Amino acid sequence: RSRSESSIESFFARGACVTIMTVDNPASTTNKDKLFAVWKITYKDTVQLRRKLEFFTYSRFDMELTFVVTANFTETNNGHALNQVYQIMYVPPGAPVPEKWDDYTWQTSSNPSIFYTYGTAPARISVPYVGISNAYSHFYDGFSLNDFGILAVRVVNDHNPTKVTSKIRVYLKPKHIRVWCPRPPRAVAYY
Amino acid sequence: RSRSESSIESFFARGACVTIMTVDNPASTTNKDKLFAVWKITYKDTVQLRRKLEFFTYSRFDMELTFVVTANFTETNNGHALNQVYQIMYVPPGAPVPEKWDDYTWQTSSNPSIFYTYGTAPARISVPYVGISNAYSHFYDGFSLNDFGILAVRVVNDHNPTKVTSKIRVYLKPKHIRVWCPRPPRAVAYY
Amino acid sequence: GLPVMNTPGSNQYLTADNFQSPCALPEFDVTPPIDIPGEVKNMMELAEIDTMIPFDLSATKKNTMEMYRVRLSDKPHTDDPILCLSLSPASDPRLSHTMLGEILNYYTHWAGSLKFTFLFCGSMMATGKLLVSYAPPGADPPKKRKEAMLGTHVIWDIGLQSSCTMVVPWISNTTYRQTIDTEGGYISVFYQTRIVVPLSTPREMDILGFVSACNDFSVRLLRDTTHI
Amino acid sequence: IDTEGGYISVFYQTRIVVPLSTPREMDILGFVSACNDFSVRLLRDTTHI
Amino acid sequence: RVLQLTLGNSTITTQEAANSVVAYGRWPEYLRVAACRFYTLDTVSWTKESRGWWWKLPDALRDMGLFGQNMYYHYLGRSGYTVHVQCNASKFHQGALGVFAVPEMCLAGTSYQNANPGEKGGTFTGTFCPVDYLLGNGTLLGNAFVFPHQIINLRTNNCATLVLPYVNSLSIDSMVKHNNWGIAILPLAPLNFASESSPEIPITLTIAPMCCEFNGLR
Amino acid sequence: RVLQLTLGNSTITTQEAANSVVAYGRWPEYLRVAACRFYTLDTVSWTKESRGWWWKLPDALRDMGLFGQNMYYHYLGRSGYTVHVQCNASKFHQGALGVFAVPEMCLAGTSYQNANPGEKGGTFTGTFCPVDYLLGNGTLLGNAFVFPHQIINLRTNNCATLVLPYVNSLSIDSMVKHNNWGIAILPLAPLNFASESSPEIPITLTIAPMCCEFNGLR
Repeated sequence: RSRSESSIESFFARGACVTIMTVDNPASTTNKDKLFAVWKITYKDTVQLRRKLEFFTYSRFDMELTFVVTANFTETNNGHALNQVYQIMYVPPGAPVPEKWDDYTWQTSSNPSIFYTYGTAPARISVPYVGISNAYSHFYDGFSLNDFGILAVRVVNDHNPTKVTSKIRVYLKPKHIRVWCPRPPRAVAYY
Repeated sequence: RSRSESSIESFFARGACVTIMTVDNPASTTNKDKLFAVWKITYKDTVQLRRKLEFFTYSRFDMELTFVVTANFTETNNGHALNQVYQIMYVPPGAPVPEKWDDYTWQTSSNPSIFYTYGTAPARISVPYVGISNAYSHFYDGFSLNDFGILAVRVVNDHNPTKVTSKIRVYLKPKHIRVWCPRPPRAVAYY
Repeated sequence: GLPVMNTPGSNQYLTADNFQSPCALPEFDVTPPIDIPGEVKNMMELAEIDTMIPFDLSATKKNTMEMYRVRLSDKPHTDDPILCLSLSPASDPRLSHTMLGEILNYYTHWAGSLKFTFLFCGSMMATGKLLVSYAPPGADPPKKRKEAMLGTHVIWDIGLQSSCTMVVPWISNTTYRQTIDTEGGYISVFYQTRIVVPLSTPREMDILGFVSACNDFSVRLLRDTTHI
Repeated sequence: IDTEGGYISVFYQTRIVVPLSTPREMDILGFVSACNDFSVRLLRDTTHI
Repeated sequence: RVLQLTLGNSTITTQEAANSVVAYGRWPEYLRVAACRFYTLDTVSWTKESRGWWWKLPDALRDMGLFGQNMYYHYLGRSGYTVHVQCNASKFHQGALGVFAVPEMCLAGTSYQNANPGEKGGTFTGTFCPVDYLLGNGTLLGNAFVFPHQIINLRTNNCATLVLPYVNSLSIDSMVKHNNWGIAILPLAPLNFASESSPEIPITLTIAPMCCEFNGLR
Repeated sequence: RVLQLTLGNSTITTQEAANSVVAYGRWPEYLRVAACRFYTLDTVSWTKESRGWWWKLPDALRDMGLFGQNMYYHYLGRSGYTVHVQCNASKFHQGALGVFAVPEMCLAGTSYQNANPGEKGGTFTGTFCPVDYLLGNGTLLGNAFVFPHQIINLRTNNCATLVLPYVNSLSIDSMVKHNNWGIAILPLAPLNFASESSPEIPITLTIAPMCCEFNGLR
């Protein structure tokens, strides 16, 4: 007998990808507003984590985010580019989100930012519990969802000759989980 | 109740960019005096740090400078260049500043210099309190501003075939802050 | 050597990181500090200071000396209030500009009690009664003196004491409110009695108004929105 | 997943007796639960779209 | 044994408080008077064709006496409850009910008057009205027995009791905006009865706030 | 009070062992394990027209599990029994049964398969099948209450119990050749019931050997 692997920590704290944020190099050819990528942290997209969390009503958890950046030249053209640096900015709840590539939010002291140098160990931060409430509500029978923050991403190098696309996989691992008030689990139907 | 995040240390000691110093590779084509970049350390440019410091009259703080170097080839041409090294020289107060790329200040024992190899961890130093006075004066009602120093930057490699532009972001984080004599904060108007 | 294993997060610069760092001037003897008067150890010490509320933010009054003065006059005894001040210290344009509001704009969350302090700046001779009411959050502000009296209030006597310090309580469902959007209460001042004056003394007095955080006040989650 | 494990099974020993015009069509419900000795291991999430 | 419970100006006749489930094992508790009485709702008739019923809490008591008055004239409040379901029938009826208390019972087929029936409560359906075997949200009703529940099986018992503590992400919250509990009474087994018996038996709910406390009065 | 008796891999729900007759006052006893469990026979339906039923012992259990296996694969054996007759009915049925245990119940209208019904048991008649009021042999059934017996009178009780010791002229004997006990269940009063009640109530027998012992195994 042993019930360790069916503990909440073991059942939940498992590195799961939750998004793939794509950003292009600031190439001066015809580039759109794809120069930066923004994703509001939410578990309602990945079915695995969501279906596991909706076993329970309330919750609390730190949130370890790992970032796996993978780039490649777009054109078959004789591509050359020095090592790119990526600004991975975490925007806490209630804070403003970037609108442009050169918005002020990328220079704000509040917003913590990682400067990942390409071709190195995957970047990582550990967001704490950022809830106004004393527990993340997965279901709320009231009138006026919970804010974890936003992740914005850009390339720092600016006047680049050759285009370079890059995908940032975000491996979210909830850590120090607590969950209350179990519920019936949803079918996989409406996901 | 808890007033930790409204402590002076938490309110001030936050990594904020204060400049973006651009330097070109010593290419022998037609390059101007852009071969090196010089910036006198001053908070009077970034509004965030300035507006936070001008809450208070006097001050003292160590100054942790981090340096994020990001380069790229300028020409669409088939660009090739071995890994560049950057000399990031801190010039203390009252010392002479570089005038030329090959000035003597880059060989002076006094001036501490970092030799950052491109594609590695961001460079960093920790300037101590370098004030003649026992406190940085933000407002001085007298007759004859405070000197923190200068940061100069160059590429060390010399006879390069292909041009390579490079931006050095300077992330200043004041550490061990003390502040005296609060004041009304300025509007954002005259900044 | 000691076998190590570089983990994820290596060679990243997190602007929130707190590590040791090599000193560029390690042989330099720092100028020692002195005991200057007025060391601030915390920002809330600046929000605990009674600063003056601008009540009249009209086109003319604003950005002058008149935007702070609330003028008591002699006119038909209308039940409407002299002033009604919403308790959105961050999301109220009047309290937003106070020192408290200037410190709250730097933060996301806050919690605690406020103390408002009205101050009669009229004559030593003039006498009368104002009624300083406090509608709690969720309540629609009082429109008549009666509605205000029935709730929480203070019958301030203009004749006896020249100030009136009403302290708001900390009522919120969360442990902390937001600095942006949704209620929070209303201070509001009515005439209980039209102000009496002796001889040709002016019948147009002024009351000032101050606000400050209390010792129980606290903020968290810094949010600088300063830019150009 | 896959192989046996047993069978619960319910038979009539006696056809159900009822008094007067009471309905002769009843219902039985059935519940299941792990016991205190139960345990699982080696997590395997097969959830996808 | 016939216990005659009392709360102020109100009295209830319970056969016995034998089967009395405490939701999640926690008894109601204040934060570490008169409104806390028995409010008995309008009965609902359980027929052969019934799919279920549901009320919210504290929405069900928004109009009842002081627990309604206070619940409006305050801004924040918390309260546990004691939902007593009495389903008095003869010995010649048969059936089963599942009384389920549901924290944050967010229903789905969504606009305040829609998800706030109040005193009368809503009803389920078998195909607005949420689905019976789903509880609105896609959710097999068998697994619904995870919730704090009790089975009223007419052959053995005809009343259940549910003690509900205050369950919310917050210590205290606005009762007008946001319900905490949702009671759903669904027939596990259908009603059936002898030849010309009373063809629709009544279900009565008696709600009793416990540790009702509010701030701040206007 | 509801006792839930158990014997190995078998469980029985007795309302109460209140009326439990011990035949001739002697409890079963060995001579001075697994086979000794509850073997419940196929129920028989008691109608208005019934005359009676009868089983022998150990013949009734010749095919049941180990008490059949051993009873054949040995040569000599002895065994007491615990015949539990359950005659579950409503409160709107009426009647009486006489359960009589009969030592050496030699029946008469006589050829082994004839006097050895086995599991299903035989039946009496009122005029093969032996006569009900005679028990086959010319014998007034009233005087049949000399035998170790018990009355199942539905108005007061609906189950009887009979503990039967080993009764034979010999210490131990061949169970295949020679029965020791004979159970006969006869309606003293006829069945009757309200209008459209279940018109034939079931009688169930649960036989449990006690002090089952055999020699010598082949």
